[PDB]
Amino acid sequence: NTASWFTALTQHGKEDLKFPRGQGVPINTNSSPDDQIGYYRRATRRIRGDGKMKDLSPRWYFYYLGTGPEAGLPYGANKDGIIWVATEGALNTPKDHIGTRNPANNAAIVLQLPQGTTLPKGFYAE
Repeated sequence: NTASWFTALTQHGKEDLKFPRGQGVPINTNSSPDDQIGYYRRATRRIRGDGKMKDLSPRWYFYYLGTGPEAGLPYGANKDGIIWVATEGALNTPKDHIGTRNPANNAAIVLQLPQGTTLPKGFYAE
């Protein structure tokens, strides 16, 4: 069982997450500037109060390029529930040296965005 290195973003609006070009990569003091490139993947949740199934707010998790459930997708590839972010100067190389997080070893890093970053409407961290 693998996981994202960071906590999720919650979606309250009716559109997909989209960061302006050059923003969206969470801060990680253990990574290099060459690493600040990846994708958010959407995870959906449904529960059952007696109206059968109820759709909860979808969450978005960040994975470095070349890692995670879509490790094989190249940067920019079009797929539902996958959005791409990168900081300027980051290399378009797989980040296999960072990999994914094993929850049995490390807790998730609190997702913090760089200074002056704008989240889309309805999106909130934790």
